[PDB]
Amino acid sequence: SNLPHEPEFEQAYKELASTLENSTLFQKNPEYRKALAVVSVPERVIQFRVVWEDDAGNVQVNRGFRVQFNSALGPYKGGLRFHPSVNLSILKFLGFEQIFKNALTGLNMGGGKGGSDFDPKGKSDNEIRRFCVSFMTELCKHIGADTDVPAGDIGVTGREVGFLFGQYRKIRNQWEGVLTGKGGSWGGSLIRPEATGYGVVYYVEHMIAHATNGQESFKGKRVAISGSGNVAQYAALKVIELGGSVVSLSDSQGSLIINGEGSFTPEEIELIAQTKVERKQLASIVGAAPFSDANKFKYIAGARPWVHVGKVDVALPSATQNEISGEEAQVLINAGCKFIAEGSNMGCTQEAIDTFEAHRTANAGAAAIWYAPGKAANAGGVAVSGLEMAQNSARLSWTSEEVDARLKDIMRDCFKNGLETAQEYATPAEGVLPSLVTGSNIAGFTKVAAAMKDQGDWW
Amino acid sequence: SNLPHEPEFEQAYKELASTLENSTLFQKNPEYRKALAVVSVPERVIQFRVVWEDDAGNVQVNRGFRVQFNSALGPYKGGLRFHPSVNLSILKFLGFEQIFKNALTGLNMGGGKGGSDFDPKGKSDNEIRRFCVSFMTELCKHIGADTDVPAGDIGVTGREVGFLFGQYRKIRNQWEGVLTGKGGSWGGSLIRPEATGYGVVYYVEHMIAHATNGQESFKGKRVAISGSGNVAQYAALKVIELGGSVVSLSDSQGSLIINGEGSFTPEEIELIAQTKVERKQLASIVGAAPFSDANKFKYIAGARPWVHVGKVDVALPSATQNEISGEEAQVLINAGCKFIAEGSNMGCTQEAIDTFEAHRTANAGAAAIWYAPGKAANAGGVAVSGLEMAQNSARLSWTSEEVDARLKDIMRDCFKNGLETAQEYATPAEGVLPSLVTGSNIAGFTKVAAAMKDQGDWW
Amino acid sequence: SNLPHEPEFEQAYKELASTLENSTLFQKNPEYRKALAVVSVPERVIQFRVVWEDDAGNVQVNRGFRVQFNSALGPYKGGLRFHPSVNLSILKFLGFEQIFKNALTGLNMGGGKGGSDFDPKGKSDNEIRRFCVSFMTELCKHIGADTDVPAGDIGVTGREVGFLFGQYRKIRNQWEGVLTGKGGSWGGSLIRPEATGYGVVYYVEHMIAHATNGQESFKGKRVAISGSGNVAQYAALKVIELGGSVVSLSDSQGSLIINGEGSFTPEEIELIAQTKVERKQLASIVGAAPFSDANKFKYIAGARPWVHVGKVDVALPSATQNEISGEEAQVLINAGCKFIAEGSNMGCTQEAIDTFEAHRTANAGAAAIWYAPGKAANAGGVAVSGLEMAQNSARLSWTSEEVDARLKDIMRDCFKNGLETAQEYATPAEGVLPSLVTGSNIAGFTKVAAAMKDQGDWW
Ligand SMILES: NC(=O)C1=CN([C@@H]2O[C@H](COP(=O)(O)OP(=O)(O)OC[C@H]3O[C@@H](n4cnc5c(N)ncnc54)[C@H](OP(=O)(O)O)[C@@H]3O)[C@@H](O)[C@H]2O)C=CC1
Ligand SMILES: NC(=O)C1=CN([C@@H]2O[C@H](COP(=O)(O)OP(=O)(O)OC[C@H]3O[C@@H](n4cnc5c(N)ncnc54)[C@H](OP(=O)(O)O)[C@@H]3O)[C@@H](O)[C@H]2O)C=CC1
Ligand SMILES: NC(=O)C1=CN([C@@H]2O[C@H](COP(=O)(O)OP(=O)(O)OC[C@H]3O[C@@H](n4cnc5c(N)ncnc54)[C@H](OP(=O)(O)O)[C@@H]3O)[C@@H](O)[C@H]2O)C=CC1
Ligand SMILES: O=C(O)c1cccc(C(=O)O)c1
Ligand SMILES: O=C(O)c1cccc(C(=O)O)c1
Ligand SMILES: O=C(O)c1cccc(C(=O)O)c1
Repeated sequence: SNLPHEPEFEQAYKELASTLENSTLFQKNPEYRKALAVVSVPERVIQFRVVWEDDAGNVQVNRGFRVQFNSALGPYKGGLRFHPSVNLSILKFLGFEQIFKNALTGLNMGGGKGGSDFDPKGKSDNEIRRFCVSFMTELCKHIGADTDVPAGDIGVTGREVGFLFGQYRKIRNQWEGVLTGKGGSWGGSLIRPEATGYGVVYYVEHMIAHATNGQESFKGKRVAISGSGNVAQYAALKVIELGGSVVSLSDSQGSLIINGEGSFTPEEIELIAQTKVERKQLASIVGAAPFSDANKFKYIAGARPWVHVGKVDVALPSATQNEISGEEAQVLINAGCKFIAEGSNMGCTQEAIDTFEAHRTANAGAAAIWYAPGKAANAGGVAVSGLEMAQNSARLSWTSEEVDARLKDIMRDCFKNGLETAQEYATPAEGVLPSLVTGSNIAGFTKVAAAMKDQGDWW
Repeated sequence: SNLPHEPEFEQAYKELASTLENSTLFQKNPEYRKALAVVSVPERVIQFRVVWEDDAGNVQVNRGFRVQFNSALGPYKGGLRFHPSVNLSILKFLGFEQIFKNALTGLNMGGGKGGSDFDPKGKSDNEIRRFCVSFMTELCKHIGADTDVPAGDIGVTGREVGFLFGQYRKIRNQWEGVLTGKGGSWGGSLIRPEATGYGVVYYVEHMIAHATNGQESFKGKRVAISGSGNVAQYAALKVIELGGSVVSLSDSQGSLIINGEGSFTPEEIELIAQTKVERKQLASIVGAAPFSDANKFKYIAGARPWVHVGKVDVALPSATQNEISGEEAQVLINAGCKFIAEGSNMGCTQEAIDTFEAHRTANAGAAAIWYAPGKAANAGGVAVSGLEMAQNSARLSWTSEEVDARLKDIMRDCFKNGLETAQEYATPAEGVLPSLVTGSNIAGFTKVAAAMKDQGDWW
Repeated sequence: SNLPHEPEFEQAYKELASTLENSTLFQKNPEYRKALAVVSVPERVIQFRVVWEDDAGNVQVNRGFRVQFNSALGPYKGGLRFHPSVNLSILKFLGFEQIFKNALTGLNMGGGKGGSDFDPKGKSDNEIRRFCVSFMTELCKHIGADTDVPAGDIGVTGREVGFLFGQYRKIRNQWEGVLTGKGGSWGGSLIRPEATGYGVVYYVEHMIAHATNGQESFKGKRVAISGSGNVAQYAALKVIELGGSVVSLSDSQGSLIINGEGSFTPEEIELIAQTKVERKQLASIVGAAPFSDANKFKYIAGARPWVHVGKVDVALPSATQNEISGEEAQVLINAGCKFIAEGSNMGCTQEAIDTFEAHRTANAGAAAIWYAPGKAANAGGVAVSGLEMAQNSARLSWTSEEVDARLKDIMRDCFKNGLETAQEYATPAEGVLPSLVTGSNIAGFTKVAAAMKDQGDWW
């Protein structure tokens, strides 16, 4: 009767719900409508005040959150976002998505998300430390290795994970896998930094192989990426390793595009990584080598990369939600883009999704642009967090090769599940690619819904 | 301003600190001096009264301790010592060492140590049971499988571990890996009894192979060992298995030396083991066969074995701290000893260490006596305890061969790390052996210090 | 066998033990020797590292302690001392005393003591806040309204209690009487600030009334006080209210003596109170009015007040332990002092006590100087803390008059108990005053010892 407006959450919900309705799911099992009503209300939300001291001795106040959305498949799992936009609506969209993403990994992880409106930009490392100490002082009451296992989303790196982990141990007096994205000597997993970007690229490899009947791969393709943080960096590295070209990165202030044919180099990605560790903008490094080379790089203030990259074969938005508009989607199609996968959560606007999906239904086979939703394509991060949990519970670390192999198998299974599910419940016209968004949504949702029923959450 | 004098702890600290100062560590990273000040104050110490009833019905009072020194790398881990010398100073030296030893294993274990001034000698098994029951009644508030995992050091065998484990389960109502050194049917690990002695010998094998360019091994070498408990027994067995000769054992009342050329036999080690299970002295068994054979054995009351064994190639003090004096170190050098490794914690006096290290810097290659500190060489015990924890968390036991293989890999990695670290930070003159004490200390310390920084313990 | 030297604790123990031996206690009940051995080993001690951030952003490290000595009569109870001298020995002397003091109040409070070597002098309020936050972050694991209830001893005021209480609530998520000395709006008791000083004076009133057969009182008497903190301030105020003269106060840097006949005024005590709130020395206020008036005040740097006050009738050391030497005791006797009561814990050296007691046995009636130990005379503070606990458990505050009346009854009962106990177990020669130190010690000890036996601590 009197619920507040939560636009981001409503967007995520509406897209999921629409894909479920536009299938035979509720014809065969109309009772699953009850599951949808129940699943869409989070099990628990904690909000709390975070008072912390700045370097001048002043009192500062921020808001802390943890949404514990669903635990049918496992303990709550998902990142912490420290960004000035953060509110309950955003964290609910993220936590809702997380439920179904986690289901697609095949691991036992429920969905959650948290964070704060604290803005790490402009803060000293000391200020970030004090903030994390205050934040976890409250959060540690509500989380635990078999309860809720956070990690780092936007604004939360290994640095923040460390300060958070330290304070948890201090209060709780237990050394356990309560956070993932931990450091190598204190319970971290090899491949976790790489996991999301690598996984997105692994997933798109299956998309390319399927759409082109094994004729094409990333070798020789031009890939536009947005963001320049954890997901963007490692997606870029994997593309390069597979012989593809990375033709854009961006941040909140502008885009850094490759001028003509060519690619970001691993060395350049490393320099950008070090800049971002220091919480600096791409704009701050384009006045010196190598990024001042105007024949290789064009910095465009205030722009997203999509309309400025020219011809592209693959688009991997890897920054933030709603970062590909309807217009930009049409431009990418016109630029020859045949593959778009979300590194970022809810990276595409609804207008963009509708554009990509309309295009898929109008164009046979490899002529279609194929859209993969984040809950499928970006699941590598949380999957590898699941493996970090597994390693922590075994008290033994695995090799890079072991973790990467499992990650590859998970991304393959996720792709196949979404493809086959779409084929069965939302069968496309002959020659048309099945909807990976529809298939992924149905596959994630039904697994969760049935587990919920088994456990008496609904009946 | 008004801190008490803790001689053993101060000794351990001073030796660590000196080795760090005599390197390039603080030239490259002077901030690590802050880490040293923080790490050297234990996170937590619990002391408690232990009232227990003797077989006559009398009230008896002893003191109980658990030092929880550092948890950056994992839950607190280290043994319990029941010996009349026990006090906070001793347990702090042991727990401080434990931090860096544990770091060298590559497993996620923090450093701790505890115990009591209770003297098991002269007690009935019933008295030991009542004492352990009382002791754990308090200790169980402070320990746990993800918090602090004790085990048996001097005076604490599988018998005491059993009584302790029983009482923990009774109160806490959890069956978990809270202690290691457990029995085979109730969560123990194969190879744990053997682990420390085997590991010391494994480590020395790498020392011999490196110093002699693969030309020598334990085959044909004469090895003087002190103590006759868990570490000494299994070190002796491994030496014998590798074709070496064990020419001494000792206890608190005297030494039992091999008279001439020859060795303790596995059968004789077993008889000594059974004597020690009964808490009897070596002096009590030399009046009968086989130990009354004066052509094989000489019992020397009140003596350590070092000056009485004649020519020796390897010395493995395996009893207690400060059991090789400056004089005894010179005698071992004069007797041709080229390898000395601590089975016992802080087995060498500082005078001994200085003598061994001066000798190493004065003599090229295989001419030097090479000293390996306990934190490197005796780490096999705690390593295998880590694997017992891993097995308990998996709910499945491993084979003897699996545990032993991992132990071998751990001792190899520990040796290599200490060797290469010494080579990099405290580079010896050409032809001179790198300092394993310096390398081990730097390698353990930096790993802990950096994890502490990551977790906000210092900044 | 290998226990560390704890001089202050040994002093407290030896004096108690001597008074018990010099009585008929162990003739009638020799089994109580067993009780003494058990009671003298603390039930539990927690020590912990306290890392805190100074105003420059530097890491600082101090040591934290809580001695939980005895809980036969109630939850552990006693103050926190923040002073650079603090170590385990000091806190054990204090906690040991606390057991028997608490027993004499008639309330259900066990004995404990804690604190830190942190020195509040030279720190900002912000630094003190950060220190208290860090300190309680660990201490809150070990204390609670029905477990252990600390409060403020030397260096710990209502300010520090507030910061400590805040952090406890933050972590533990319980609002309860875990600390006493709390503020008026957040669970404090009327009369708690006044309690110790008032109580000392109340107790001495009974001493005067008894020794002089009701002929004298505080009216017209000259009272030398040491210290200028909580105990000294309110002892001074009560003396003034009863028509006595306060002729000295002191701090760690010197004494401020009344020059001739006259008294500190309540207004002057208030100014000194405000100076001490700011953590400043008496030396800093003698350069201005009213304390620059050399006809009223003499400031003597580096001196205790005892030899500089001339003729005095009552001495109330109210600063710290061992602050009246053997010499100073003889001087006070020579100055006509007939009443000495410890505001401070273990205020008198053993030499002083022996001097006062020898004098009592050599001089009949009112000719003797009468010594009252702190465990009797300074018990008003902890008694009123007991009433603060009672008020917190009732969820209702009492009036100033209610609390003060109970305090008066408690001090009367304590005096009577010590007097009558001395009369029964250590009967003085006819005309000689009974030993209040002996009587107080026996009365406190037997109550605790018998409760311990009832509860199975010894048998
Ligand atoms: N890390 C992981 O494992 C997972 C991440 N994701 C999602 O990937 C995306 C990126 O996360 P991640 O790389 O880890 O985060 P990072 O903080 O490391 O990087 C985020 C990047 O996106 C930019 N960005 C963030 N918010 C905005 C915004 N409101 N407007 C414009 N630009 C913005 C940032 O620019 P700037 O520096 O200027 O602010 C930065 O370049 C997110 O949507 C995240 O939820 C999905 C699955 C796993
Ligand atoms: N057990 C393990 O896994 C580990 C042990 N260590 C260290 O190895 C050493 C031996 O431990 P462990 O074998 O397990 O213990 P045990 O109790 O099984 O045996 C100890 C041996 O050393 C003698 N000993 C102990 N204390 C003294 C003392 N003050 N003076 C003279 N002799 C003494 C004992 O003689 P007696 O019987 O007469 O008292 C006994 O022979 C210790 O320093 C221990 O800390 C190091 C790493 C792992
Ligand atoms: N507060 C209470 O309710 C109780 C207190 N006590 C005892 O009363 C005595 C005073 O405590 P309290 O008034 O509360 O504490 P405060 O900190 O308020 O005042 C302590 C006074 O004693 C001085 N002082 C403290 N330590 C030393 C030292 N080593 N050497 C010289 N002077 C020193 C201080 O001088 P400066 O400022 O220069 O350091 C100050 O004037 C202590 O012995 C305490 O244990 C006994 C029963 C109850
Ligand atoms: O649980 C995680 O490791 C994690 C961290 C950051 C983002 C995500 C996500 O799936 O969006 C998960
Ligand atoms: O943790 C252990 O298993 C243990 C037991 C005895 C000694 C030691 C040690 O490293 O000294 C560890
Ligand atoms: O428990 C208390 O309130 C307290 C505070 C300060 C000192 C004392 C004491 O008895 O010495 C008690």
